[PDB]
Amino acid sequence: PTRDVATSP
Amino acid sequence: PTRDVATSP
Amino acid sequence: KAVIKNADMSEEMQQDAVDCATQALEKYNIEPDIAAYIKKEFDKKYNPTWHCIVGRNFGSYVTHETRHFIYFYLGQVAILLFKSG
Amino acid sequence: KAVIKNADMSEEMQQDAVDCATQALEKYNIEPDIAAYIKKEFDKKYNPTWHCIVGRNFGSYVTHETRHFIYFYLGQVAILLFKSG
Repeated sequence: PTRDVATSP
Repeated sequence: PTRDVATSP
Repeated sequence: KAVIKNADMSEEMQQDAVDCATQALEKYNIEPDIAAYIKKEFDKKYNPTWHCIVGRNFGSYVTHETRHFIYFYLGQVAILLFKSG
Repeated sequence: KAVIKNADMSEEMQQDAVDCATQALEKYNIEPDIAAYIKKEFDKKYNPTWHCIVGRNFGSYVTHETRHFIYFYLGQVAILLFKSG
């Protein structure tokens, strides 16, 4: 049960 | 097998 | 005041996050203290293991349990709260 | 130019971390592209699941597998690399 995500400023 | 750690800028 | 950038998390768990982060700012000044306060409520309320990043300028690449990630702005502060492990 | 503030990992995995951040900076500008490059390398090299924050101003409170966490400055940024899940 998993996801890869990027966050940006 | 875990540790809680804080980081400061 | 809250601005949700990105999320994969029930709309009410999200409100919860933001309430928590509002509390955190009423109580704490410096990033590490805010983060540790948010993280601990969520391990407590929604089980471990959660992780919170608080700051005015960072990027990230993380892996989170499906349906447990929120990234938002609460003024000039950006909060990342997700669960992994 | 690496400066290792805090860590809980083998001195040899710290070097690796830094070499990987170094490579990351030779080919990326954008904080989330840097983070992801590093995160995916450590998943490859040391198995999942890693998380990486790249930022000029942040703090955090996270949980990590014992012996698998590092926070350091390289260039004009602070890197947090740790494994959890």
